[PDB]
Amino acid sequence: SCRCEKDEGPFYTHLGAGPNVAAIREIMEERFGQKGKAIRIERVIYTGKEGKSSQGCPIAKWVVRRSSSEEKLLCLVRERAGHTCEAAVIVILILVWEGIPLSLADKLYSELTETLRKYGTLTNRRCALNEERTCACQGLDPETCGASFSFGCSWSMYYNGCKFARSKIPRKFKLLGDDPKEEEKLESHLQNLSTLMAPTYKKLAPDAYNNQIEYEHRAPECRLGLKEGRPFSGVTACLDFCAHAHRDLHNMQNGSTLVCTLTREDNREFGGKPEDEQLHVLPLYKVSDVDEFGSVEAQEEKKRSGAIQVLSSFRRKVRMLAEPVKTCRGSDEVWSDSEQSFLDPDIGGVAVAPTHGSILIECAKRELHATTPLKNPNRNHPTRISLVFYQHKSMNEPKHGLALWEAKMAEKAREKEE
DNA sequence: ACAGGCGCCTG
DNA sequence: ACAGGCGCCTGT
Ligand SMILES: O=C(O)CNC(=O)C(=O)O
Ligand SMILES: [Mn+2]
Ligand SMILES: [Zn+2]
Ligand SMILES: [Zn+2]
Ligand SMILES: [Zn+2]
Repeated sequence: SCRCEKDEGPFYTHLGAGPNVAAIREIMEERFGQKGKAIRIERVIYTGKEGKSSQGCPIAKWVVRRSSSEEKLLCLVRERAGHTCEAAVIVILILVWEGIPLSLADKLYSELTETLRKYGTLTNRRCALNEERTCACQGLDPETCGASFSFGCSWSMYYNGCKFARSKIPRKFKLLGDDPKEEEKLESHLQNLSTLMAPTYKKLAPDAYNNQIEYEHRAPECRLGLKEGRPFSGVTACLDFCAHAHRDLHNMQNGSTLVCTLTREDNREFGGKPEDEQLHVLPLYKVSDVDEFGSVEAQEEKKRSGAIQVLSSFRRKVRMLAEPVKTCRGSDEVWSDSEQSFLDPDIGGVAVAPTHGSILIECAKRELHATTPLKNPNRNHPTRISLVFYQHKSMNEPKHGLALWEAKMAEKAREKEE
């Protein structure tokens, strides 16, 4: 749509686009309803060189941290190299520091932990391990190791639609065994949160939100939420889960992912130093040498203030499995280094530090992203809980696509009698 | 090409 | 507890 594209980064506008960074501020000021220092914009440069440890596990090289209590909205923008059009600068990440009420976040942290640690059924995903399938970033204790728990509806290759095509009364929030009371409590928590987060999605990313509500009245059984405007279809809970570098390839194109962060009780004040902390990382990006307004000194001031933490290399002892985890059916200590990624200035690794009750928005299908491993993961008392709300592709059929499935296999009855 | 996935169903 | 069915698409 311009006469100015390959490895400039993925191109999309449904989070926000404009001719320059100043135009982005006008948009974000109009969306959020405030002006000035409440909105913070950081320029990030796409390099395409993935930051990773010597074992291939997520690392951060720069940490964007909330500057002050006056900073309410954080926006990461990408200036597409060599573009002078009206989409030369696009938005790739939005972070509402004060996303949900803190009493709700305090309450959700303990309830989801206690429910999921006891009755939760673990969902094994590809990003749970590094590429050699031998890391131990989640921890090796099966009772305490970090884990992913997915709920709602999901896309299925066997139906090219919702996985509940053959499910009479599907259990969107299934827990171990058959405990309807406990599943109802978990359902109410995540349904209330989907309901609360929906208007925030619409306010700050209206174009992407509008794309996810297009077929709301055609396939309501594949949507979450209890009020009009239901952009989410599935939700995943991540308890001390180290998501290795990945894209969420099942998500619907031109959509986005909303992540609500809940943190351990030792990491709930602004001016505090927690014992451990999980970060959300964009491995293909470096930070700019300049701030939103084009000042080098403002960027250098943020680095010395801590608003942009410039990390250095590390060498830590980690565990590596003696046998890779099998696709579909002991250990030894090893040094994991990071010096190689820090010696190359163009190797990426821009992270944000999500706070208790914050809400993060990003197009997780297009942008490579990851979460750092915890020093001592423990899903019974996790450092970080992330609730990831998304809508998968081909989720626009009523009743989980039941009518299309039995119509497809009714065609087999016609082919059978031949 | 092609390995491998935020699966659930009947029997 | 199990076996076997239903098969799409993306990064590379
Ligand atoms: O937890 C986060 O911040 C990001 N989570 C994911 O990307 C995921 O679970 O797929
Ligand atoms: Mn993800
Ligand atoms: Zn790992
Ligand atoms: Zn252009
Ligand atoms: Zn469904």
